[PDB]
Amino acid sequence: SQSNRELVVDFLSYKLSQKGYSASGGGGGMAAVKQALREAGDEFELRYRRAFSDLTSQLHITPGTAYQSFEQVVNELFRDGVNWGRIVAFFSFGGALCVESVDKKMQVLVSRIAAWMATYLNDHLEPWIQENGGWATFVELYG
Ligand SMILES: Cc1c(-c2ccc(N3CCc4cccc(C(=O)Nc5nc6ccccc6s5)c4C3)nc2C(=O)O)cnn1C[C@]12C[C@H]3C[C@H](C[C@H](C3)C1)C2
Repeated sequence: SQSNRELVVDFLSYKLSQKGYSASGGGGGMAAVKQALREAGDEFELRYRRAFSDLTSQLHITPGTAYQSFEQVVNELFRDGVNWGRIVAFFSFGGALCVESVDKKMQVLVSRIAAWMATYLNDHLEPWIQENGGWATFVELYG
């Protein structure tokens, strides 16, 4: 869905701006979802992320990295199944991959990482989200 691609572009633009990097991307039908995801991502990074293994140590993205290597690492998040906190961890992980790409003078990979996140989200997350209340459920549960 296009709305899911808008969530990815919004979250990544927000994370890049937090670190002082230029980005292209808060309105539309997904406005409340974008805001809740942005807040949940900040909350996850501040008090929850440190409790888990750093997934950026298992994935070193270069121009030769295939999407399947990204999927393999992301699959570690959803081992004991899918939940809203693991989805927030997924967005937070992609943001950190984009930040590292810009840090290592590989800004060209930012648009590829956004496409990979949208592919994983639509193929392996569009279905669980649909059957577990949709993004509307994430918004009233978080808010
Ligand atoms: C806190 C959490 C959860 C929750 C979240 C992740 C998770 N796990 C699953 C097993 C696993 C294995 C290996 C690595 C990781 C990982 O995340 N590594 C990462 N590295 C990096 C490096 C850079 C950037 C980002 C990241 S993420 C994880 C994460 N498991 C749970 C779980 O308990 O099932 C559910 N709920 N919540 C709480 C909460 C609280 C508040 C904020 C936010 C959203 C919502 C409202 C739920 C988290």
